[PDB]
Amino acid sequence: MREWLDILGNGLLRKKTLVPGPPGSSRPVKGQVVTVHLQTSLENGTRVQEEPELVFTLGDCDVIQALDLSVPLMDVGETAMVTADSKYCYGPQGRSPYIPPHAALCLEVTLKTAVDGPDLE
Repeated sequence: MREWLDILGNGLLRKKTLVPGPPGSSRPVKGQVVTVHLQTSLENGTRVQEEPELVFTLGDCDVIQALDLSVPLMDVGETAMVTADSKYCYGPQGRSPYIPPHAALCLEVTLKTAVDGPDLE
């Protein structure tokens, strides 16, 4: 009822947060090794490239514009459908021939673990 939960302004990054993140396990501040399950599906079809383990630094030149902007406001244990614009996401400069030029494709961001630097030698 009445559109999706939007971070940018008019549309573009439309992250509808379905499961929030339960009390105790809550959103991380900017400087943590944060881990997501990101499965990519098409605008008019189904799963294009299903990649379940993406570990990365919070607020860093690594992930797409659709992830990095909504990444400081992600409560620990979410399941949230990100309908991202083609210039913000992988589309023309992206991951071809699987992910196409143009078309705003959906990608579900499910937060697994927010860990502050995991040291293992």
